[PDB]
Amino acid sequence: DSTECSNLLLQYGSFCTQLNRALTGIAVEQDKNTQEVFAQVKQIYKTPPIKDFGGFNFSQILPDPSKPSKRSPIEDLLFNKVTNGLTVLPPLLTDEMIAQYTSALLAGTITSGWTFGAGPALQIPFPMQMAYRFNGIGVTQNVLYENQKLIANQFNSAIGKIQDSLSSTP
Amino acid sequence: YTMSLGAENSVAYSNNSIAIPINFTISVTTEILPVSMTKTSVDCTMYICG
Amino acid sequence: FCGKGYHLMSFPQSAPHGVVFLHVTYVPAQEKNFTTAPAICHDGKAHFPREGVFVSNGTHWFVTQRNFYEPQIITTHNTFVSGNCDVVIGIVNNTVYDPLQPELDS
Ligand SMILES: *[C@@H]1O[C@H](CO)[C@@H](O[C@@H]2O[C@H](CO)[C@@H](O)[C@H](O)[C@H]2NC(C)=O)[C@H](O)[C@H]1NC(C)=O
Ligand SMILES: *[C@@H]1O[C@H](CO)[C@@H](O[C@@H]2O[C@H](CO)[C@@H](O)[C@H](O)[C@H]2NC(C)=O)[C@H](O)[C@H]1NC(C)=O
Ligand SMILES: *[C@@H]1O[C@H](CO)[C@@H](O[C@@H]2O[C@H](CO)[C@@H](O)[C@H](O)[C@H]2NC(C)=O)[C@H](O)[C@H]1NC(C)=O
Ligand SMILES: *[C@@H]1O[C@H](CO)[C@@H](O[C@@H]2O[C@H](CO)[C@@H](O)[C@H](O)[C@H]2NC(C)=O)[C@H](O)[C@H]1NC(C)=O
Ligand SMILES: *[C@@H]1O[C@H](CO)[C@@H](O[C@@H]2O[C@H](CO)[C@@H](O)[C@H](O)[C@H]2NC(C)=O)[C@H](O)[C@H]1NC(C)=O
Ligand SMILES: *[C@@H]1O[C@H](CO)[C@@H](O)[C@H](O)[C@H]1NC(C)=O
Repeated sequence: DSTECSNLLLQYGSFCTQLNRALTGIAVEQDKNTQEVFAQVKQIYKTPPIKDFGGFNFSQILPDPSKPSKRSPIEDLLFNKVTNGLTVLPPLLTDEMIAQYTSALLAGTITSGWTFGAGPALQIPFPMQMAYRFNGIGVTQNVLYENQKLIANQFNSAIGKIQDSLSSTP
Repeated sequence: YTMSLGAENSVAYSNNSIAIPINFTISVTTEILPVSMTKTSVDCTMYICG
Repeated sequence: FCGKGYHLMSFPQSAPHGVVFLHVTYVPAQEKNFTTAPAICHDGKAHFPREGVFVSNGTHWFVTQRNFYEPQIITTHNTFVSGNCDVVIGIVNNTVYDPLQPELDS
């Protein structure tokens, strides 16, 4: 708050304007980065109330209604595991809205596959979508359909192992 | 106001229904990417000392 | 990477200190609901689509390409056979036409 110091600082010119402008550019750049990563859909997709996905369980990645933050158990675990002229500006997107964006992306990729990323969201059953993905990597649809229960069990086990691994590794 | 993330769109998911497009739109979009800057040279001796 | 939608082609345009890409993409439109099945049960055998998907408009079953509605008769060239009908969940009963059948029939 020294007037004399500011008067002497004005002898050095527009250094302070440059530093403020650079920090402002960084601060808007962080919001732009968050928009670029998470705000890639202009439609907020929602999952159906009945979670009938042909044996596939997405409870660990879908938002939990019981939590006030509306986060997934994995996202809740991730948030729990991360702990003189200076001001900290809040981010433009709050944590609940970022979680809502991830929820919309999850609902789009579960209910519509990749159709929502290229245009309107076209509904498709999740086993059929998985069969399409199997064809993408060069495996025939029959392999997915015949071993659908095994694939769903392996997927659920892997998702549970992911949650356990995140909870168990510092 | 509190910013709206987007319009709500509940996809009608069921275990035996698919949505098939009957038409298409040929969409042309623009993407602007900077490539170069203005090439500036500063004479250090002349800038500092003239 | 090259526009919103399924990328078809792109055109470069010069700009002051920059480039403008005109991305020509294919966007699906005017979608319609259809009843779908993973496989077709015929003669105790399971038929799966080679490149498309089985769709039903209510009474008849067809196979169509995934990105455009073009219903075609379920034959033996557009599908492949793997196993019986007892394993696939949600297989439906429908006839499968044979192109060779009128030839030996006549
Ligand atoms: C999907 O997975 C969740 C958890 O991964 C299952 O919830 C469990 O259900 C059993 C019995 O219903 C309980 O004993 C567990 O405590 C539950 N776990 C959790 C973390 O809540 C759920 O049943 C699975 N299936 C469906 C259809 O949601
Ligand atoms: C496919 O069918 C579903 C339900 O049979 C349609 O979903 C409904 O669409 C109307 C029109 O906007 C909504 O008012 C309803 O709330 C929707 N219901 C559900 C359960 O989502 C869907 O629009 C149909 N698809 C097409 C392309 O017509
Ligand atoms: C697919 O969409 C195109 C437009 O995107 C439709 O073409 C229009 O058809 C109407 C009547 O058939 C004409 O009045 C318009 O002038 C046409 N527009 C253009 C740009 O050609 C076309 O008919 C649609 N096809 C189907 C099968 O729905
Ligand atoms: C589903 O599609 C098939 C084929 O396009 C329809 O069958 C035809 O329906 C027309 C309309 O009356 C008849 O003139 C033809 O003779 C039918 N073809 C055959 C081979 O029977 C069928 O009607 C459609 N179903 C629905 C519910 O729209
Ligand atoms: C599809 O066709 C098969 C055989 O034509 C049906 O299987 C029969 O189902 C009845 C009733 O459950 C049994 O009594 C027969 O023994 C079955 N036969 C065989 C060879 O499995 C099947 O039910 C049909 N599915 C539908 C949806 O109509
Ligand atoms: C789809 O769900 C209905 C109940 O809503 C059930 O009767 C039917 O068998 C299911 N089909 C498949 C393929 O899971």
